[PDB]
Amino acid sequence: KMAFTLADRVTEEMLADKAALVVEVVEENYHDAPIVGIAVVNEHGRFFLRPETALADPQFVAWLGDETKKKSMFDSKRAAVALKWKGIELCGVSFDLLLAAYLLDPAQGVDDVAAAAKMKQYEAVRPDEAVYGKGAKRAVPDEPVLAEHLVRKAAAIWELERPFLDELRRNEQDRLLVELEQPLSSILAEMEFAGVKVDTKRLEQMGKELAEQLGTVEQRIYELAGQEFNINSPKQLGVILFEKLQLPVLKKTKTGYSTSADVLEKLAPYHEIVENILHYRQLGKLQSTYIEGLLKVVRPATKKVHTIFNQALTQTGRLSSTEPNLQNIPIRLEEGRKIRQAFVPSESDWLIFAADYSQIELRVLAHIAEDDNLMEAFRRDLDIHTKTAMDIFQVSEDEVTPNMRRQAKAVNYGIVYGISDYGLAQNLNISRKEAAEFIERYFESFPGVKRYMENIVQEAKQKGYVTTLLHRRRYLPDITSRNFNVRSFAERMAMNTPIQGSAADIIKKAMIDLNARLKEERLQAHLLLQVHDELILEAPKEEMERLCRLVPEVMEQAVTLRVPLKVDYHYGSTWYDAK
DNA sequence: CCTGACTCG
DNA sequence: ATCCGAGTCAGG
Ligand SMILES: Nc1nc2c(ncn2[C@H]2CC[C@@H](COP(=O)(O)OP(=O)(O)OP(=O)(O)O)O2)c(=O)[nH]1
Ligand SMILES: [Mg+2]
Repeated sequence: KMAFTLADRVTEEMLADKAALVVEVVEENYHDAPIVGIAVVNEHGRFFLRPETALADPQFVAWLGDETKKKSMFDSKRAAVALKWKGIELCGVSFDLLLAAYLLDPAQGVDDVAAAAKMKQYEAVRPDEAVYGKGAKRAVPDEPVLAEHLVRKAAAIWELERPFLDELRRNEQDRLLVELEQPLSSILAEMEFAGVKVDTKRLEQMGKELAEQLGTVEQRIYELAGQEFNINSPKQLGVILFEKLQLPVLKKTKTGYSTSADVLEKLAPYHEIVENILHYRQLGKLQSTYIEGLLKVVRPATKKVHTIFNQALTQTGRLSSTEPNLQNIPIRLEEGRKIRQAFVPSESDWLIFAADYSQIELRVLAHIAEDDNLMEAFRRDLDIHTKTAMDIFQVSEDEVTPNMRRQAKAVNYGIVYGISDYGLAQNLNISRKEAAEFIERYFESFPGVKRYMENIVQEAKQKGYVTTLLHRRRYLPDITSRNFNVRSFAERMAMNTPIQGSAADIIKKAMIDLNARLKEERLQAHLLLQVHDELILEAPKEEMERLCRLVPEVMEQAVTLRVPLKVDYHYGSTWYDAK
């Protein structure tokens, strides 16, 4: 049905200046993964190329790297990074169908071309899973079957571009695609390929010392319990706590007794064993995930880890980070924080530089809600996380520890994003009446925030979606639901999404601005990671002074709000020391 | 394979 | 019933 040339060699007509390009990587983690086939669709026709042929062809490599030869693709970051591992530069990506679909509707969870095509009732292409299979059965099919699939995906991209661009334009999201998400994709590609260097000697020694400590804590828990059991089994643990030891049952889930951290903390007045168990479960996660799990994914020759930043996953416009997740490295407890000493610069005499937006969603909220009490607190450079702390612990602005401030930060965001008196009461282990009284006084200090949250909920019910500063959108069909729980969740998404998503928009723009700046000043410094409202770079020790001005500046100037954006920063010999 | 742990923003 | 957004892991 669909005619294409199964080419044995690259020809001139394949190198047109506009094309849909497919560079197929079957493995989910595309780092150093095989490219199994290439397809090109342009004005002159449809072509399948063998990677061995095409990627060793100097005209084709030239064309890939030519920014004036425009390519339309699906998930160009995947292709760009796979090509980098093949030592080939990909330039000229002008349209990314994945990112287009994601902006039109993040809820569709589009993750292959077929799923994007479905959005415009385009059905002349198969889902990847149907072609490659799943799990132990996953495999590249016979060449003619593979070639047709890749060509059909290219043909789909070729035909779907205008219809997607048109709809994006109708939604005012065209610039969000072309000026924000697509340039960010190339930047993330650079960051993933660069990777972050790991001190495996240090990590392995931490691991050995952690194993000894675990055994010690383990034995202590068995002594306290009067029995050996699997502490890492909530089921077995529940039997020990609520049957053998007869501690009060505070919560159940569908599977049985809850042994959540919140529940165990509340049981501390009944038996000291619950504090030891909380400690054990923390240490065990450090070992399984941040020592063993991390060492498993280190590339042994370079000692680097290469995360994948999923740019088309979260419902709010944030990135996520996978395999490994480098956006959830411990920091809150010193015991875990020490893992960060194993993340080091990739060159000698280089340093890690970390910058963090201050009270970021509180600033964005002030701007969007136009709450005058709040817009003012930032014009007076107040720290609302700390003030809240002083209040909930009756402790004053000098005595507030980082930990207390951390807790207050969850209270602040909790309240603005719709926590109930019950939730705040369970969170601070205080009485519900007191919690309710606190929420009351909070919205008295910031009446505009309260008005904004009431108004954005009604607007969501009327329109069926909410939007961010740069026109990112989330649909919320459930919000007019007759069901209280379903409706309630949707209402709180209406309160939170515009704010968290606007904050995502901002740091994304900041990353693009920051890179352009690094280049024009010919600095060696480059981004390693983004952590939602943090940017982490590495650079020669001599560029620290310049970065101390460049980075906070670019991040603060990414957008202009009705309040000051404020960025905190540090650098040091390891990520840990960048404090 | 999911659930409930722990981790982060 | 009860702030929001994420990922990985051991146990089952
Ligand atoms: N709904 C919600 N969002 C949170 C919570 N913690 C963090 N976030 C979101 C909101 C802020 C954003 C950044 O995290 P941070 O810890 O840096 O919070 P921050 O407000 O910027 O504080 P800081 O001034 O210390 O940098 O991520 C939380 O407990 N609930
Ligand atoms: Mg911050």
